Amino acid sequence: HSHGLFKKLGIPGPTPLPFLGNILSYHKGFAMFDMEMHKKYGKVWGFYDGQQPVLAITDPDMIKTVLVKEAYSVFTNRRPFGPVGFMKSAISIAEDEEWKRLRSLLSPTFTSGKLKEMVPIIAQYGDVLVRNLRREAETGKPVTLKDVFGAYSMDVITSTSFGVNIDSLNNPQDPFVENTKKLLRFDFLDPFFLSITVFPFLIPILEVLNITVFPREVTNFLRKSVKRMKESRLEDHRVDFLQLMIDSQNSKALSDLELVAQSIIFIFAGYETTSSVLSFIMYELATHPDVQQKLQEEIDAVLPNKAPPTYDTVLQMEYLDMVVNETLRLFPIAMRLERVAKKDVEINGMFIPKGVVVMIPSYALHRDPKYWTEPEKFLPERFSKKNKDNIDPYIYTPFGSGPRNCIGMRFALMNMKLALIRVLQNFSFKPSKETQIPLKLSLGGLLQPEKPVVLKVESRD
Amino acid sequence: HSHGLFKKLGIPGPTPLPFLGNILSYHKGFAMFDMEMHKKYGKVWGFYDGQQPVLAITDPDMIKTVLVKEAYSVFTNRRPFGPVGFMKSAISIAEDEEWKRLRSLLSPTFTSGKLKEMVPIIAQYGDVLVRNLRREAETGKPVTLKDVFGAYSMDVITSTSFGVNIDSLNNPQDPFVENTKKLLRFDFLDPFFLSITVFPFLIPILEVLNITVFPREVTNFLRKSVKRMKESRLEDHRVDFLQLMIDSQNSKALSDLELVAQSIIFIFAGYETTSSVLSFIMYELATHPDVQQKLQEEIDAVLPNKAPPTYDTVLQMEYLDMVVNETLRLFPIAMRLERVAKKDVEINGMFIPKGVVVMIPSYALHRDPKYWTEPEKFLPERFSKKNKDNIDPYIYTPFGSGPRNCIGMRFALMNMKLALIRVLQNFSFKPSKETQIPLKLSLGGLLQPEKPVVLKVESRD
Ligand code: HEM
Ligand code: HEM
Ligand SMILES: CC(C)C[C@H]1C(=O)N2CCC[C@H]2[C@]2(O)O[C@](NC(=O)[C@@H]3C=C4c5cccc6[nH]c(Br)c(c56)C[C@H]4N(C)C3)(C(C)C)C(=O)N12
Ligand SMILES: CC(C)C[C@H]1C(=O)N2CCC[C@H]2[C@]2(O)O[C@](NC(=O)[C@@H]3C=C4c5cccc6[nH]c(Br)c(c56)C[C@H]4N(C)C3)(C(C)C)C(=O)N12
Repeated sequence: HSHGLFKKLGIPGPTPLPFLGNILSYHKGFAMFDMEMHKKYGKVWGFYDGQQPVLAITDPDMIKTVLVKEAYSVFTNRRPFGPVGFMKSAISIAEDEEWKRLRSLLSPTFTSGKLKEMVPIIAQYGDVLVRNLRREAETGKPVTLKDVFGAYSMDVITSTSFGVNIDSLNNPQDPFVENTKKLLRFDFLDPFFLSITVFPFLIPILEVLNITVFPREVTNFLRKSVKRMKESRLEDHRVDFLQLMIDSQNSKALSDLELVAQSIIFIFAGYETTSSVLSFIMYELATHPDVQQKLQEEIDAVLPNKAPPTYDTVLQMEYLDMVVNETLRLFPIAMRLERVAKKDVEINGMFIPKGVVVMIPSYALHRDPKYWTEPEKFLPERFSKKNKDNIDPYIYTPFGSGPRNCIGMRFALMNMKLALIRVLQNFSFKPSKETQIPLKLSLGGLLQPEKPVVLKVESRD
Repeated sequence: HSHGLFKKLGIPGPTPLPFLGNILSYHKGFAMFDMEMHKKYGKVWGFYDGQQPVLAITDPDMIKTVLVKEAYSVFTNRRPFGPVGFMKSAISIAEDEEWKRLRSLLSPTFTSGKLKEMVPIIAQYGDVLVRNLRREAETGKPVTLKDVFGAYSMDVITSTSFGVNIDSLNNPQDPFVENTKKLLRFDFLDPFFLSITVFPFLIPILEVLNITVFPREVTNFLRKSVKRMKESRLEDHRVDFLQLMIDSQNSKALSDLELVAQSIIFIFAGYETTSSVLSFIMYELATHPDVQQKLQEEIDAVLPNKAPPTYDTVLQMEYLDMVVNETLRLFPIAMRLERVAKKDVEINGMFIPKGVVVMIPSYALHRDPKYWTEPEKFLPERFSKKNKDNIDPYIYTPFGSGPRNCIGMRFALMNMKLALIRVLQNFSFKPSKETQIPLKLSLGGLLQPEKPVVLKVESRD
């Protein structure tokens, strides 16, 4: 009955099927689906994830109304996502007043003073990463980036969050390593999540039985592990997220269960994200020696003879920033952004009923010919001081936008840049024979390459 | 995963869809679906009602193996049908040893001695039907057959079962009339039954909450009504099903709840069936004056000057029997017959795994060009002594076949014939302007005409 909504409002889209709505259209993944629909329906289309109506918008003004203008009043929350348990209190899952409160309590965590203080910790692991990478370089076997960057992502996360200093790559069997690395982003296209989309009525049944998409084993270890590194350990001032969160309950307020839910979500949100992007960047660099050479030239020029990177020097590297940005354009890992209309609204011309998920298809927008010349091409120059004025911040949205944008944006940029600097100071990266060209994306619900990125690593003396 | 079954066995059929299986193919009803599939897959095809695999067979030998040969050992039961409650003990729904026991206890009910004893009761209402029909005839407004035959069906059922003598047509507000006539055959194509097919896992949930497809209001009235006409009434020897059922517990055995479940199922099975067929017969007769004239000539010849029909005279009317049979050929109301394989089996060449519903598509078989010359044509002669040897009893199956065939077959034939005799002794039937020609069947899950049959009635003096 909800399947006549877009018909009633006179909005075009793919004709839904009883029960399934439009989900069979996901056979080629989210990105493709969004590309095809944009191409054939233009600026706005409507579709159904089961019985849930989703309105895709592509108009920059419209997008700002949703993400910025009407955030607090109408578009405050993401779609509710499944059986969730105690993780319901995680910032990214929280709603309305719960969210606003957690956002407030957690903002001061990601400030530049706190961030500049985090530099010497996250640098210590630029060194470890080099060390590991060279061990593969002088033995000379084509490297798997996700493995080495994955290892790197975790090391910085553990240490910056809790202070659990561990070489995850060489310690694969470490109890903290086994738990955390299980925490991977959800494929909303897998069988179980498709079942939840078609039968959302089953969610409360799952919630009552303490079933939750976050593996109970993982969340338990940490649940009572954080308990040790507060009461058994830190009960006596260190530089990490946990402290910044401990002292914050020490004046609002923050319960014990909430605090762990945030610690978990910083990993789940932070871990695969940082390493997928760092892996995509290297791919482009390896397939574009000119851009790599030039980046290495900017790095040696700024930090001569392998000087260590600092907060101020990172911000000073223009081409570095251009390369990170162009990569995010091609591979914005979120693919889509989403808000639910709490109430009925009329955004710039069109009426949107309560409960409709309004979706911004970031990937299709990033690769749109009507905003981007040769948008399949990797062209850092797009982002140079001269060109980067012709870039709409609501067409280009790798970190979302508005009050509910990526909270860890600054931290993530900084982290990746530091990783990239140390690595490029010591090594060059070249295509192996197993390297797939062009790169192919997983037809799954995740923006990742269909085969893992394998690259040849060579020292620079 | 069950959707690769027919692929694995190398059996052809329509490719199923995730979850839905093949149910969208029912958009034109059961009969059409079965016709199309036969035409395009030949002798055997496989399809999925949701996740339930159904094997259609059309080979007469094969059909006899299922319906007759392997009934007791392998093909004992129909598919389980939904939330059912106390009606689980109704003969037509019962399984294995429960069924075999009820079949036994109820066989002696439908014998010809009992049946010949039922004649004077069921005749009393041939008279009532004439009386009502004439009231419409001399006022001269085109009659709706279902209404008058419906009324007739019930009158004979109530009286033959319980002894509740009521002119249902002129007593539409009678408390026994309002209850019973709500009891109509299930449309397995309506929304609720489609939901149960796609989510059969919900059935036990429904059963626990005492939800049941037989309306609780209806089943309750009778439940405690039968209680009155046993203890308050018959506790003191009459000719009816109830008695035949009362004395049978008076020697195996029969519980109180069972007895009512059978009383209900004789109505639900008997009521719409008798009147749908009686309505289809009149349609053919009205659209074929030659056949009507001839039938009336056989009736006057056997029962001169309006003599009342008897058991022996009914059996004596060949053309009558030919007309009833030809109509059932065109409109076998069951459309399909079904058995579930209790275990794995290998019927004459092909292997059939446990749980597969094996289905005989009676309607398509009745209208098959390879067994029937001009099978769309209404040609009683098909069934004359000379031709009726060329008729396979497993191609032609209006009352099913084997140990689980229609238990009320003899009673139903007799009842319809008596109705037809009295009616044709007094009246002729002619097409109105609202009469649709040719007749169109409901695209629903029931074999009924898309518009109700309206015919002009005229006295014969
Ligand atoms: C390349 C790396 C990263 C990318 C591309 C990324 C991207 C995004 C995007 C697109 C959103 C959606 C915001 C919206 O709805 O508009 C988001 C939200 C979020 N990100 Fe990130 N992110 C990254 C790294 C991180 C890290 C390292 C953290 C934690 C330290 C983090 C924590 C979050 C949180 C908590 C939210 C939800 C904020 C809220 O709803 O209140 N992210 N991110
Ligand atoms: C024109 C009228 C009727 C037709 C065409 C008809 C047809 C059928 C058919 C095709 C079956 C399926 C048997 C099988 O699976 O092979 C059946 C079963 C049955 N019929 Fe009828 N029927 C009619 C009237 C009646 C009446 C009047 C009664 C009750 C007095 C009745 C009671 C039953 C019962 C109880 C079964 C199930 C037997 C069992 O499973 O043990 N039917 N009928
Ligand atoms: C999933 C939550 C718990 C994690 C949170 C987070 O903390 N992240 C930070 C970096 C990445 C980001 C996140 O994973 O990615 C985010 N979003 C998602 O993962 C979106 C959420 C979806 C979803 C949730 C529940 C039921 C569903 N049925 C279907 Br079909 C989908 C779906 C599609 C799916 N879309 C397209 C992606 C944003 C960037 C938009 C998100 O909210 N993330
Ligand atoms: C339904 C039961 C309780 C009544 C019993 C009966 O007592 N009848 C006597 C005369 C008619 C006959 C009956 O109604 O008709 C019978 N059969 C049916 O009504 C069949 C049963 C079906 C069914 C049951 C449960 C779930 C389902 N999902 C789907 Br898709 C279907 C379905 C299709 C449907 N088919 C094709 C018809 C026979 C003649 C075959 C039957 O068993 N009847």
